[PDB]
Amino acid sequence: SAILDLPEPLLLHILSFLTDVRSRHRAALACGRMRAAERATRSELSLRGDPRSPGFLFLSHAFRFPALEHLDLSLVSPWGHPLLSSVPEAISEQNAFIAARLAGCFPAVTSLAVYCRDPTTLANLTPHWQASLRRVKLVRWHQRPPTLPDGADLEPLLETCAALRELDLSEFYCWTEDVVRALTTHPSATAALTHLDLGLAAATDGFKSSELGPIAASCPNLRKLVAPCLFNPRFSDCVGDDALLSLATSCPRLTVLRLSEPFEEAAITVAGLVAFFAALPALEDFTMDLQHNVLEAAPAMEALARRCPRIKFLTLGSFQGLCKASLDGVAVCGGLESLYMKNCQDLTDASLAAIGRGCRRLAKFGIHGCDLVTSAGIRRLAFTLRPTLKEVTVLHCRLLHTAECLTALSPIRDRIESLEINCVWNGSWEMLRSLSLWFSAGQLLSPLISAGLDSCPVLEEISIKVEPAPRTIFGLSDLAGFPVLAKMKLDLSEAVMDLSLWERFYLHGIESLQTLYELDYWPPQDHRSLTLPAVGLIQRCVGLRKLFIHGTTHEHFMTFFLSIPNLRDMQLREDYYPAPE
Amino acid sequence: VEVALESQTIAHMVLPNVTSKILAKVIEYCKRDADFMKIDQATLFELILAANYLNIKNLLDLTCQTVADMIKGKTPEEIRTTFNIKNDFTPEEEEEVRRENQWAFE
Repeated sequence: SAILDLPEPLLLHILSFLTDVRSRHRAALACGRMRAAERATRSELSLRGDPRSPGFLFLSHAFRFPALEHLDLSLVSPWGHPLLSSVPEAISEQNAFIAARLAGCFPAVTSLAVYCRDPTTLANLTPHWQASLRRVKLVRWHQRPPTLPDGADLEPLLETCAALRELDLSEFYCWTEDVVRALTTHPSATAALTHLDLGLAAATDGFKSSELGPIAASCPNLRKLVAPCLFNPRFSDCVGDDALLSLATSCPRLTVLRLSEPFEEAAITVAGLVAFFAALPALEDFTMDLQHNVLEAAPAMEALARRCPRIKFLTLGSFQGLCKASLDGVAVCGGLESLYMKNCQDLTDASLAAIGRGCRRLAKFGIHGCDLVTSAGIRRLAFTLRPTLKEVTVLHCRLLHTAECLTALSPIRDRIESLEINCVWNGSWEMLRSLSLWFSAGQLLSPLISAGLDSCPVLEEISIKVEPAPRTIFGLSDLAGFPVLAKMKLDLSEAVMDLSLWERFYLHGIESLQTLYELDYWPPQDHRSLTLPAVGLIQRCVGLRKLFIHGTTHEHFMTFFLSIPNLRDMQLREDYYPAPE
Repeated sequence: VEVALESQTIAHMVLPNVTSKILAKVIEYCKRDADFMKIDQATLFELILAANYLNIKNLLDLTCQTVADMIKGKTPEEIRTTFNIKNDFTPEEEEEVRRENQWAFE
């Protein structure tokens, strides 16, 4: 064996490049030596099954990953249950053991993702990794236990983990109050923090100005901040110009800033943004995704280009007058690689032509709800940006219909890697790897293969999100043409037993997809439940290895394994607010 | 040749271990795509050994990356046949590995 003749360090080096989880698992089964090579070089693990069981606890000393940096415990069984909680003295003894075993298997964790139902989970795990742990992601879709003190959920992390730099509460439901008290009362931990995602499971009315102020003030070392904010000027505690300038002076190191308003003029003026960008020279990544409008925004965009030369990724919602060709506004930001524009009501073809010349480095372009842009605008842009433009998003633009939009993007059909469109019905896509499709309820998929998108030789993932006749089907079977289509997100959560007819409408013909490997399915809502016809149709997907339903099934989960020949990864993941038991 | 500084085992020298077949290809690499890796298996592993010995980090990264893709998407039996590996496990210690793997999501 020429591979096994190599010095062991080099076999390890080979294995360090193999990122596919299944391939790693097969390599480990090859020989005892590659087993050693795989275990010693695996960088990340998402833990499958129940670590409480003796089956995990009494695994070999060989089940060890000395170089594992990212451990994901958030997906352990049963999904979303308390892990290592305390809610008598007998239980702390068994919790200590389970924790110590995880430390044994994974001694070097620097990035942890966990389902944190209450602080005691973190209090149990963290002592074992407190010296090494730099990033912590919290996951909780269940309601915040009402009996907890403010900031109790983050208490164990800010006390113990002296290496902590990154905190990812994007999918962690708690109250904004919890985040404020915690981050304002642990200065020794909080002054070190560089990354902060405060999404709070997207179930918050946004952070208020008197909440954003003290968090930023307590974190002088922030470089990335992602946060929902209350931008609504009907309320006096909303994030305005003052909250922005304070954010910039409190965090003068911010390179990535992504603020969005949870779905009239905003309390944010152009002059306040000029002042804001003036204080943030090292800004590379800027998102302001608002429901309320920022009017005549071009001068602030020019100030952005002037004051923040590093600016690469721009996403703006409800910004008006971002570019008008009488180079103007956004078209002066030559450094841009990514431009996304939601609800720009005065963005014209002339604007896209001006963005085409000005923003030469653009690889990702997006317009959402810009109702003055035509096929001509898109045609010119896709043509001008041909050497670079690889990702396109066109959503809910009134004058832009799917058929003419796909023809407009033809200048780059052979180059485009990622597409996102909403379907509206009034040659090879050579590089198209990823597709996102948005539908109205009762709208057909079938005419998509006629409107363009006939052949997609490298398309491996499709995403379908929905925002009616007796025998008509949505027509997933029309994706059987796409030869390497393996992953699918079918999101019907916002589409609407009574639901059995809608589930059947959408899911019918899913069996046709010969090469479907991974399926993420979201059933329609009113405790979201799959109906039997939906179960019957997903059963017929013989190609499935991974199946994740978001909601529940009273139909035995064991039926799926006995149906689907090669199903391995299967879970019901109620990853929405608020989760049941 | 000049190009020599890409080998750390030369920048530290301010080669009786590598044959001319491999040294010429090491040299032809350092003229500074992946069609250079259209090489056979025997000389690929000789190129890995040379890249490490000569301490060319860039060459070593690419050559080992090629071997990773060679393992990727292959069943255990197919990995064994690709690299002429003898199956070193007892039925008991193989089902140990197979059981261990089930604790990680694919």
